[PDB]
Amino acid sequence: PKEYEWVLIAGYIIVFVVALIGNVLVCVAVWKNHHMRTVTNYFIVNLSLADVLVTITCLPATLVVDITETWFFGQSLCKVIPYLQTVSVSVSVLTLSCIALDRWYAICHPLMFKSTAKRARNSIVIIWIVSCIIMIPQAIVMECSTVFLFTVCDERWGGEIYPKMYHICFFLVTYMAPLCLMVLAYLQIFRKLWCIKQIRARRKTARMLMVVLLVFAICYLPISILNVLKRVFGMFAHTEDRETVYAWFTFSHWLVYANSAANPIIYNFLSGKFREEFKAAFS
Amino acid sequence: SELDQLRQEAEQLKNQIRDARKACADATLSQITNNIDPVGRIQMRTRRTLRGHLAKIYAMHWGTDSRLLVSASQDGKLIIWDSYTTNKVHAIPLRSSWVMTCAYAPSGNYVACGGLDNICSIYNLKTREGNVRVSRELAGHTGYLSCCRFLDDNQIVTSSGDTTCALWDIETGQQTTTFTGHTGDVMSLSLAPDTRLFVSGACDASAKLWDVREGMCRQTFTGHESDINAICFFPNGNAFATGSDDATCRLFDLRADQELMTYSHDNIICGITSVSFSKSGRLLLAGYDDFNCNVWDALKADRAGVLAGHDNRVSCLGVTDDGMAVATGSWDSFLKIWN
Amino acid sequence: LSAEDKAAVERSKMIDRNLREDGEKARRTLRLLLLGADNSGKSTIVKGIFETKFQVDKVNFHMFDVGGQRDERRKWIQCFNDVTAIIFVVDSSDYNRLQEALNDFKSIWNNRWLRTISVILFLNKQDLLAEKVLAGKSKIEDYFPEFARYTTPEDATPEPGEDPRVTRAKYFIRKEFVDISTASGDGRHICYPHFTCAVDTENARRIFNDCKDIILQMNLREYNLV
Amino acid sequence: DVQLVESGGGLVQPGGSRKLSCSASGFAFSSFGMHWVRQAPEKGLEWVAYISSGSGTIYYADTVKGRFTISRDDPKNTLFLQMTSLRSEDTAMYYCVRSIYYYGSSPFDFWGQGTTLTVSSSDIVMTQATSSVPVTPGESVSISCRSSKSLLHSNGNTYLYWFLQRPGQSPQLLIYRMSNLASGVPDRFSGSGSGTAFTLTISRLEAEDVGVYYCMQHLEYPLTFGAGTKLELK
Amino acid sequence: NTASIAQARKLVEQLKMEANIDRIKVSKAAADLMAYCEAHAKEDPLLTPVPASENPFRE
Ligand SMILES: COC(=O)N1CCC[C@H](NS(C)(=O)=O)[C@@H]1CO[C@H]1CC[C@@H](c2ccccc2)CC1
Repeated sequence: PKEYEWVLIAGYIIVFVVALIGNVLVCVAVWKNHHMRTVTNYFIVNLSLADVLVTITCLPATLVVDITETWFFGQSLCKVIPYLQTVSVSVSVLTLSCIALDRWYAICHPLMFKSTAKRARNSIVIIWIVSCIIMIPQAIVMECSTVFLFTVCDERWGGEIYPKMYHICFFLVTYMAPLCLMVLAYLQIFRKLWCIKQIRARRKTARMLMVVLLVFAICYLPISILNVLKRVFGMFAHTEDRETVYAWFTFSHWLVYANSAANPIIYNFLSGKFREEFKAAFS
Repeated sequence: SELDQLRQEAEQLKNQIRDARKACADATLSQITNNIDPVGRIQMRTRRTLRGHLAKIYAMHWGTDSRLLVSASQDGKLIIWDSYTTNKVHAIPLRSSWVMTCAYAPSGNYVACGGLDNICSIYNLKTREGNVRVSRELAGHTGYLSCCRFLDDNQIVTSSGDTTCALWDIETGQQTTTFTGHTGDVMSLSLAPDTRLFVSGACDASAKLWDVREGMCRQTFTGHESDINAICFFPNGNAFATGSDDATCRLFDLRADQELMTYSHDNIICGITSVSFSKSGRLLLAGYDDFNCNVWDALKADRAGVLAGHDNRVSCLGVTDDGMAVATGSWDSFLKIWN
Repeated sequence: LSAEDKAAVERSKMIDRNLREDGEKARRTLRLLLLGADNSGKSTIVKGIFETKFQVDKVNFHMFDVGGQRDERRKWIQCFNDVTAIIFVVDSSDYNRLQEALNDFKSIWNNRWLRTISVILFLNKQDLLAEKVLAGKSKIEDYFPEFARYTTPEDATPEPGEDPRVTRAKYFIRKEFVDISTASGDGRHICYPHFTCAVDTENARRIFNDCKDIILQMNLREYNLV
Repeated sequence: DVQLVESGGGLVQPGGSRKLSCSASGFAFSSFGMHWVRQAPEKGLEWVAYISSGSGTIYYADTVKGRFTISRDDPKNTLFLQMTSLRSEDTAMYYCVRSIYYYGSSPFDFWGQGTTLTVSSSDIVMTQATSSVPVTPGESVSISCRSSKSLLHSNGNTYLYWFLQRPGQSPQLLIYRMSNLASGVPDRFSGSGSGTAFTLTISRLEAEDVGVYYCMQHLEYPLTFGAGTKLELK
Repeated sequence: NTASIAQARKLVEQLKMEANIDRIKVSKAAADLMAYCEAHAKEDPLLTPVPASENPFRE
């Protein structure tokens, strides 16, 4: 491969530290402060909980599997841990999409008042339910196999059409529809805002809103594209140099991990009102 | 011109009454209480939270059975709380949503409210029809009402924003007595435990004692810096404390005709919204604009404790006749019972 | 719990449901505050305390015209501090009371309980001002020493393009209110100047648009988009 | 102004059907729960069913559970009772009772006229002390009731009720929770007692106090009545 | 001025009644207030903590 072992390990541990610290600080600030508990912060707390779950569960196991092609866990753990991993990823993505939709409602249609606490709770529970119900295939089609020496979890399917259809459904529910929703909402917001100090700060807000969509798309494109190519197109079936594909998977996982670390920062931590509210809550 | 003579006579009267007050001031309350064991630290905890209001709460009044409540909000709803079980016994809609006062009759049959409509409405709670009806709409005030009290379920004392108070006859609805003498808007009322004397504060930094039977002002106290917001008698009925917008509470005595104590702190620069006394009068409670209510000691003029937990302006306070509970309304639509 | 207690809890649940429904219906609307001096046409801006209800684009409003109470307004203004916006109407035709209007506007703008409420200005009686300054009998400079050295900002608001002295006069009067508003406030609330004729009826749309911006600004601040 | 009129009488063969209707007027019907109380000519009052406010919780008696249907129509201010699987036991007098429950409410203050239904051919048990005792006006007569279980709840409220039935007239509420006199009842009646022993005390009797007295419990469903004490003028 | 005359009469009547009455000294008034506080300090629940067995607002 490449001489990237120590730097990759340092990057992974840095992502772990920053994500965990940011999420716990946001959660503690919202839980302790009483002037911050609102509809716009309920989704933030949901995102922070999902990101904590992501960093706790899939970070160590994924790093270990990427470093060494060995699964150090039993059948029950192989059946359960991927379920939690992918449902956390899905609920995080759906939370991002719903935040984008809520912001679009708050901006483009302010007169028709929505985004009540009841509506936010209903959206959260529907997101959790849909993620859990869609991830049951991943729960049940996970098996561990011993190769003569080697032990890695792999999916066994009763046919060559069921895995392809399920994984195209996975792609369209995890990237296609959420990405379209977010890009449509943010394009509408950008149009309504951009198209004299008030206008300058409004354009600043518009650009800071667009960069969130940009970073989400950049950090979740590679994993989705590689998963699609590997699963439904049958690519990388008979590979001689598994080092290249494993390095690509490690890089895509690290991109997802960096996005999960950055989200608690990029949505609210750098905003002035939230920053001063956090300072008042703690200091 | 008689104006100069009358002004000089008034100035002479003020000087001689100041000298007379100075003559009786042979001691100070803070020095007399220096030898008494302090109240110490008091830690009261919220016991119940009465949710259901969806707008700013402006007034509250404990029931005489020490269990029922009345709360008024700009939502336009009057809600009676079973304080032990937090159940809403009644929900009374209001024709005018801008209400700044409420009152619960001593007999419990009637409840009153009023505000920026110049009408003091009376609701009959206990009727055989099963609902809550409008008994009397009391009109005659030319200003917004500030506080209403029930006097033996047959007489009603109202103070409005036209610098006057009145006594009403509920059965006929005509004013049996009108109290005049204030120059600023009257903001509070309080009936003494004898149900024979009452005082009112106004937006003039002046508190005046009125004889309700004769209708002519008996006493007058001055010394606050800004508008008066709330007044309550001491339980013994011979003294009363007032709360003003200049971030201080002053304790007045009816017999001594003097200020007796100043309740203020260097860190407190906010207005005062409501004042109440404990069962014994040892504890003085005040609802400030820093979203919290302090617990003053009526004899030591110190802060025995602080009541916090409201994330908006504290609007109304009250201590039940049993002395076992304190309800503190606020502008976040939440009533909290502290004991 | 006994049978009486269970039935009482059921009654309380029904009461709470009714209260929630009523609160939702109340929250689906916008409320404003109407203020101004005498002879300002506050009651005809939109065509105990007078209340007016109008609906624009499936959004209904409530104007609380206060005339029952006397000039004393410092103490009961606390009630109208959660309203969407405040409509401040000025009779700009009469130059004698403009200083009183400026002083009155400044107090409301700097009011402690009104520190987060946007104020909408309606400089009424534009036609009366136009004819009054066209006659030339009364000159604004007699009352305002700053009117002489003030110059037109070379922006033409009216389409027909009348006498620029009228345009210069209108902009200067509007500039006074704008400067008073922008002297302080920290940017939490902003002013929305307007020029309304006595017979003008295009006022609800201006109110509707201004309320839309105010709610949009409120959402931007609360949604941490700043 | 409070009126309750019933309908649905006549003669019915066993196994048939009939619809009863209690019409309510003069009060807020939607805010009042309603009950059905059955009285046999030679037995006394007996509970049947109960409908809460706004068609809430519904309770039925054990002996009639699954055979009756009770319906409420708030816009029409009328009660509906469906009679199915008729038998000879159901030949009795049926009343509809107003009811309301809050902190200080009177839950049995009003009773309907009643309707006549003739058919051609655990629980808490309360025993009345006596069925017939002669009286003379001007003196005091005390009536006692007993219960198979203590009626004092953990909240301090006991749920004994006293009902007086004029000869040929619907029963009325005298005292609720053994200590509070209903509105309109003269201050000659009193009640006391603790645990399972209770007494009803009348200061001085008049010509209007001739009737049958019933003791009722409202601790837990189903509701039960006493046998009844009848006072005879002498 | 009638208002000035009315004000003067109100002041003279009020202040004559106040002066020619048993104005209690400040020390004696404070003693009375202290005595009332001490007397009812054994009956006011908020000052003397009460066990939860008697408190009706227990959770
Ligand atoms: C190819 O990656 C996988 O699809 N995985 C699923 C099963 C667990 C696998 N890790 S494992 C064998 O238990 O150690 C692996 C890791 O999934 C975590 C959570 C999901 C993330 C994601 C996946 C697709 C699209 C968008 C995001 C990737 C990281």
